[PDB]
Amino acid sequence: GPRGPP
Amino acid sequence: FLTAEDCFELGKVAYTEADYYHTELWMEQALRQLDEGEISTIDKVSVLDYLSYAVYQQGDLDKALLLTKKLLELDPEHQRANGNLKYFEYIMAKELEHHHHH
Ligand SMILES: [Mg+2]
Repeated sequence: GPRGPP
Repeated sequence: FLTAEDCFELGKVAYTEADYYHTELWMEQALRQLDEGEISTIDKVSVLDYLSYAVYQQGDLDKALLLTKKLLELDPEHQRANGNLKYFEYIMAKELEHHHHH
């Protein structure tokens, strides 16, 4: 999965 | 007229509410102003970080990969963007594997 700014 | 920094702050508000369309509107506005050479303390890499995720959430995978590539040109060591690139490359390799077998 892609991870964005948390 | 709002500063790039204002637009970026607003896009972070949109993002924290999972309003990924408005995240795109604000972040793209911020990016446009920086590209015309506005003096600002925000950096393009962080703008692109939010923007790439927002565009992914909208289902626009081609555009998300493009933005991820733009981010990595500016910061080749970005850990998450590198992660995201590997993911997009995997999905694309599968699709191409499919077309070659069919
Ligand atoms: Mg859109």
